[PDB]
Amino acid sequence: GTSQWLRKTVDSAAVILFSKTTCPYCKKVKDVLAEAKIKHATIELDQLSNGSAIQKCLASFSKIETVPQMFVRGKFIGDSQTVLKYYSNDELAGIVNESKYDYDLIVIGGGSGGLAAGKEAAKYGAKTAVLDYVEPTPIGTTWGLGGTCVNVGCIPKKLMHQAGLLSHALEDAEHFGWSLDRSKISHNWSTMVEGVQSHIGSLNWGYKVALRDNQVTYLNAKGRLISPHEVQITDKNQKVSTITGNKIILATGERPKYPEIPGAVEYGITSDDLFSLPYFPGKTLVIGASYVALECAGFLASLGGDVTVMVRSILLRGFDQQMAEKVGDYMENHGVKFAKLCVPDEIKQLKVVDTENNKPGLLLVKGHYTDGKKFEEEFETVIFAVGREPQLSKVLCETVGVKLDKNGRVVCTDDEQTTVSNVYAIGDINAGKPQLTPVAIQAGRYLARRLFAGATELTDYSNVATTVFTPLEYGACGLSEEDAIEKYGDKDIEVYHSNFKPLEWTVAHREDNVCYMKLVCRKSDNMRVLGLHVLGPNAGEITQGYAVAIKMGATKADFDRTIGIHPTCSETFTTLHVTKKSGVSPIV
Amino acid sequence: GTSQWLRKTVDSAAVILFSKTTCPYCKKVKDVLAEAKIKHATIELDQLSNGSAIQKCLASFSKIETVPQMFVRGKFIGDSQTVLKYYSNDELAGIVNESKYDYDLIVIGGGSGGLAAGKEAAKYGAKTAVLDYVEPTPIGTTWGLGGTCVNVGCIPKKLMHQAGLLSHALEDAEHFGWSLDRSKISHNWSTMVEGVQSHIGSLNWGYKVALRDNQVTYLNAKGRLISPHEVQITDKNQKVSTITGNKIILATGERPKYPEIPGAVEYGITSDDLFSLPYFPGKTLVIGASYVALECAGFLASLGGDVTVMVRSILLRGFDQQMAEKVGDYMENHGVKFAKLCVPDEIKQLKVVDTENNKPGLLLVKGHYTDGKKFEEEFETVIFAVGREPQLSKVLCETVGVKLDKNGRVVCTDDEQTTVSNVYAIGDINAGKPQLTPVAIQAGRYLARRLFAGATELTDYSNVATTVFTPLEYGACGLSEEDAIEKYGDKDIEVYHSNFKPLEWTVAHREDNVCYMKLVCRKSDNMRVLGLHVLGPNAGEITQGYAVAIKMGATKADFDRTIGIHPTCSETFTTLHVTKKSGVSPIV
Ligand SMILES: Cc1cc2nc3c(=O)[nH]c(=O)nc-3n(C[C@H](O)[C@H](O)[C@H](O)COP(=O)(O)OP(=O)(O)OC[C@H]3O[C@@H](n4cnc5c(N)ncnc54)[C@H](O)[C@@H]3O)c2cc1C
Ligand SMILES: Cc1cc2nc3c(=O)[nH]c(=O)nc-3n(C[C@H](O)[C@H](O)[C@H](O)COP(=O)(O)OP(=O)(O)OC[C@H]3O[C@@H](n4cnc5c(N)ncnc54)[C@H](O)[C@@H]3O)c2cc1C
Ligand SMILES: N[C@@H](CCC(=O)N[C@@H](CS)C(=O)NCC(=O)O)C(=O)O
Ligand SMILES: N[C@@H](CCC(=O)N[C@@H](CS)C(=O)NCC(=O)O)C(=O)O
Ligand SMILES: [Ca+2]
Ligand SMILES: [Ca+2]
Repeated sequence: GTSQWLRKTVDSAAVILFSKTTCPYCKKVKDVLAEAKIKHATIELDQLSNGSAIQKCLASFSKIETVPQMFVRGKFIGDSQTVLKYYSNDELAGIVNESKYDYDLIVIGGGSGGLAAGKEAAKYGAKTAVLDYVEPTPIGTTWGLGGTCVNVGCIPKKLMHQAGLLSHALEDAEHFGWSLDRSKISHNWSTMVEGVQSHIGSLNWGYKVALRDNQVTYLNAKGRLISPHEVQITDKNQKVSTITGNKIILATGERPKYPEIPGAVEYGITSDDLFSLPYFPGKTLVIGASYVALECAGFLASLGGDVTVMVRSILLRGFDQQMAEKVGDYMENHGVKFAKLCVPDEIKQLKVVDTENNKPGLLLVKGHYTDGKKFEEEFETVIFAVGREPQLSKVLCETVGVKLDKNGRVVCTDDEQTTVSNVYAIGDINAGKPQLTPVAIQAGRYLARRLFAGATELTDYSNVATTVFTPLEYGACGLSEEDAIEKYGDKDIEVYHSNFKPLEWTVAHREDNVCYMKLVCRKSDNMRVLGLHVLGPNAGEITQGYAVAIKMGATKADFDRTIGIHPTCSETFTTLHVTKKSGVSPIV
Repeated sequence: GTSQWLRKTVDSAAVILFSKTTCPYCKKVKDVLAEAKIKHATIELDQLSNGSAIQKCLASFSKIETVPQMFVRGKFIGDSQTVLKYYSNDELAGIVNESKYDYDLIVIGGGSGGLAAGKEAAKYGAKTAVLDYVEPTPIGTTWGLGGTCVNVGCIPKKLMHQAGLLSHALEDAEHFGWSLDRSKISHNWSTMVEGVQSHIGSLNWGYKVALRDNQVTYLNAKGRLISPHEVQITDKNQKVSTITGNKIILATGERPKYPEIPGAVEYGITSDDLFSLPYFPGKTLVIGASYVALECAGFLASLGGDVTVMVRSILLRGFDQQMAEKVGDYMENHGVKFAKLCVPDEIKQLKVVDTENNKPGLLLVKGHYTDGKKFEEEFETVIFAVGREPQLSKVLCETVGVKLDKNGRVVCTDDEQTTVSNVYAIGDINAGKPQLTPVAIQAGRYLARRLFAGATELTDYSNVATTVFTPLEYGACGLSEEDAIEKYGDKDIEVYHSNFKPLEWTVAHREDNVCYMKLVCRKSDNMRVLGLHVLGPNAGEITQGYAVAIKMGATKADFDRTIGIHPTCSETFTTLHVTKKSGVSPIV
């Protein structure tokens, strides 16, 4: 596979140097390029097992087998004397700049995946442009560079989650000896939002500075792929232009869905609006049962809010359903109200948002339960969390030939390639892939390395760990119990489980036998860990390390041999013994 | 090794049944034993690869090769018909009770290791006694069942640590929008102590109930091994008696050291006294630089205390010294004062503890710095944390023949056996072993299984993860950087590292570039992870999962391929790229 690898690498790399760590002529070229401020990829052949074979294969491209060999956009440009010739004649800058296209890479979308791909490509001398545009929500909310996670996703969600957790810290404080009057303590929504938004602002600015420092052209513009290599751009002044690029990365993400009911778009809000909302939501209805719905409902209740969640059928569809029930039970026990087996019919406005006192309006929500009984209740705020959708009709001309699935997501190969061979898709729009920030980032970085630095490594989308940041957090890595049983049969599945209690909860008088963990294992494969699940505080911190072990093919024996750290919650994974089949209670 | 294994198993097991899962005669015996309330170990031969060989070998003990075969204390007692014969004749209870000794196992020490070993042995029908006695501290402090971790160690330490962390949660709360008057908030030491001690009380009681429920004889008595099988006991009424046991487990732990200076024993306190201290310590001097010293100094400062730490030479000797410096730097930056290169000479009393108002006394501490300058300062409380020591002269007669090392710890084989073959040592007194609670527990449980259930599994003492619960926590698994370099040479070591910042610290306006992590790797062994180190909040929760991966022989590649969970602190381990040799700054 050496010949195939080199053919691909030479064809795709923007500026690449084939080198050896011990060669003085290679160092001379490296020093020249560094002085000339020419960024490039470097392949050290003496550090590869097939390095000798690569040298021989290079002759098919350069007619020489020696090092160094420099290539620019598919063409051999010279050995050490030749590169220094260009340098001494003021020709080098022009040569390493010659291109058929404006850019080696155009990234459409300045979110998690797009920024990661763009920055990484620039490192290897790919002339890169990143396009980002945020179409305003129906009520007019917009934000800066960084995409969903930075502005209206993971970052503000976790910060508001923390504000909520601090409510319970205030309660715990008394039991640990702290003297305070909780009856005189209140939360100010707008002060929290201002703090959150100040941090988001530093991230917006941070990414702009990063792109500048990486010599990436940032355009705050709407991009449209009109042919394989042509991107139509519309700027802030509505001026339309066309730029060209060799490789294109589609990383445009998704936006919240709205139910097709009267009043939904006019009066409801989504997560897009919530995180910069100038007024306190007040009495809130969340319509939906996604992790987004439950996370938002969760922190609103902890901030003292009157919160109701309207659930069509089940919670967290796709997630382990035992764990999902436990997540919901905790929320219900702590004041989140659930309108079960219930759907909305219409939203009517009873009061407009006060824009000078920053107070919410009032809405009438009409719906019905499956039993036929009517739902009719007043809420100050209605939040829709009924899923998210790609919007590639706004990004992609149909004549380009990029294939989309029934859901409107891009059908990709295992190296992120679309049906148009120079066009790639990463992040939430990549059909079938886990829709998470670190996945988008890994995909973008690994892709950029393959395109421009001769890397071979593909992104591994299997056993990607997750955490739902509900009031009691839920971390998971691998298969749900039901999926493992479906795949391998009940007779081949063993489940080890236990309740636990954080030491911190003892003095604080919190619940016994609520925090919970399980390992789903395959009996015939040396008790291989197929799935890990934990409900408890800091579940993300607990889960992460185990994801490495699971990647390596951890068995129950590996967990058993490892010694716990005491006192922690995570140590409970090291001493599990109660099986579900035994019928023994998991209580402690 | 089948013959050797069976010989050992038959010789050592108290009550054991050799069985097959498919055999109806085996089920009959199991049902008889369960009805008769006879606990026993069971070996299912059809579940072992060498099961057929074991059947043949059993004939050397029983003259039969069939299942079931029941053994009591080294003797074949019968097949299925024979066991049922004993049962129908009211003979079975007497037979399974026949013994040369009072107990199959006597555990001296009712702490982490001892309780774990005792409870586990009883499960397999070993007649077990657990002895525990707490010799009072010089000022008279004593406590209940459960040992060091439960009463004067991990448990109260972490709870007071949490009380300290809640101080900073109160600060963070304001930035997250919570309205409170911090100028009117104070901490009450005694209220905290009462809460902590209430939980310790439930653990004391919990362990007593557990021993009762496992049919373990608990004696609140001082034990002394006077011969291999004879233990002299002294009860609360000073009455002296002798009990006999087949196997003996020494699990007597350690107690705090005092420096040999005037006033030390009379006026100073240790961790033994601190966790139930009826008065607030007030202005405090901690003498020592162990994890105990720094943990205690740490939480006292967070509870608003005026705290000084006297350090002879370095912090956390034995731990990674870069990490140790970072731990100390954080503490110093947050108000813990350090008296560096300083030793104490004498403690003089200036005021006696007020026993009715629960207020501290006052002490004058005189010392000297290495530069010759005098140390003279008044403190309300002086705490010694200058190490811990075994006290086996109080437990062990010299004529028994149990070998101790220069430090007074028991020299053991890799299966915890002392130089007296029926006598074993576990926990802190086992020479050379990591002195941690889960280690003692694993050792005790695994030993009990080997002795009484035919297990082969040894305790793995390598790469045992740790966490120091200082104000900023420090988690580690594996080798320090300096130890890795010493072992393999600097040229074979690569260190990947990064600063990070908890998302929670952003809005709270806490430090950039203080939290830190590194992976110490071996270049020639596919970048094998030799050591993992993390400074940051919840470092124990972060570290634990990775300890499984390290046990399995994780490489840098395994970390790289694993996807992060966002937003967490732990995810930073999945994207490390900056090496120490490159000289690139780890700042973010
Ligand atoms: C409320 C919420 C909470 C979440 N929490 C987590 C979490 O805790 N952990 C986690 O891992 N994931 C979380 N996620 C998911 C995570 O946000 C996404 O997986 C990630 O942001 C996807 O990044 P992306 O690069 O694919 O697209 P995005 O981050 O959405 O970026 C795409 C960008 O491209 C822009 N764009 C669209 N069309 C064009 C165009 N025509 N021209 C130019 N620009 C365009 C978009 O406006 C956007 O700025 C959360 C999501 C939500 C909604
Ligand atoms: C302040 C402090 C904090 C710590 N924090 C942690 C931590 O966070 N995590 C961690 O893993 N480890 C921690 N440790 C260490 C941990 O406590 C010990 O490793 C563990 O308790 C050792 O248990 P053990 O069974 O060996 O002995 P112990 O728990 O000490 O139990 C021995 C018992 O035997 C009794 N005894 C002694 N002599 C006799 C006799 N002659 N007859 C009858 N009984 C006798 C003793 O009084 C004691 O009750 C901490 C230790 C200290 C001091
Ligand atoms: N004339 C060549 C010099 C090539 C050369 O002398 N390089 C040596 C390494 S120092 C080489 O490639 N030798 C053969 C090999 O390494 O296999 C140039 O200017 O680049
Ligand atoms: N007489 C024996 C019965 C032994 C017997 O029939 N057991 C069968 C299993 S059901 C057996 O050991 N067969 C030989 C084997 O399993 O290898 C007893 O009372 O224990
Ligand atoms: Ca274990
Ligand atoms: Ca990774």
